[PDB]
Amino acid sequence: ICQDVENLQKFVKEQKQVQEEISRMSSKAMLKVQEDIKALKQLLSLAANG
Amino acid sequence: ENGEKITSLHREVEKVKLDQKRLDQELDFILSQQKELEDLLSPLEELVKEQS
Repeated sequence: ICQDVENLQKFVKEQKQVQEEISRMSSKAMLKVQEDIKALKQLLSLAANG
Repeated sequence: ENGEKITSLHREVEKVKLDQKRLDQELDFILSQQKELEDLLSPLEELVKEQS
């Protein structure tokens, strides 16, 4: 049994690591995009009006 | 949501390039009307120093 808790907390925690891992990983790259396509669309309107 | 815009961006972009091409080669040709209609206003410099 107390082999036991040595492992389970270990597999659980191993998992929290991945949770951290995702947490480390987070977006600005994404936020960037809408701004750009919103911007490119506008230049296209230029060229078109030109 | 952004991808879609991207789409009608692609769209309407290559129809802008259908545009310009066209207007491009147009300008050649309005341009060529200007090299011909010119050589030959004269060679209309014969026909008019002859009359002279």
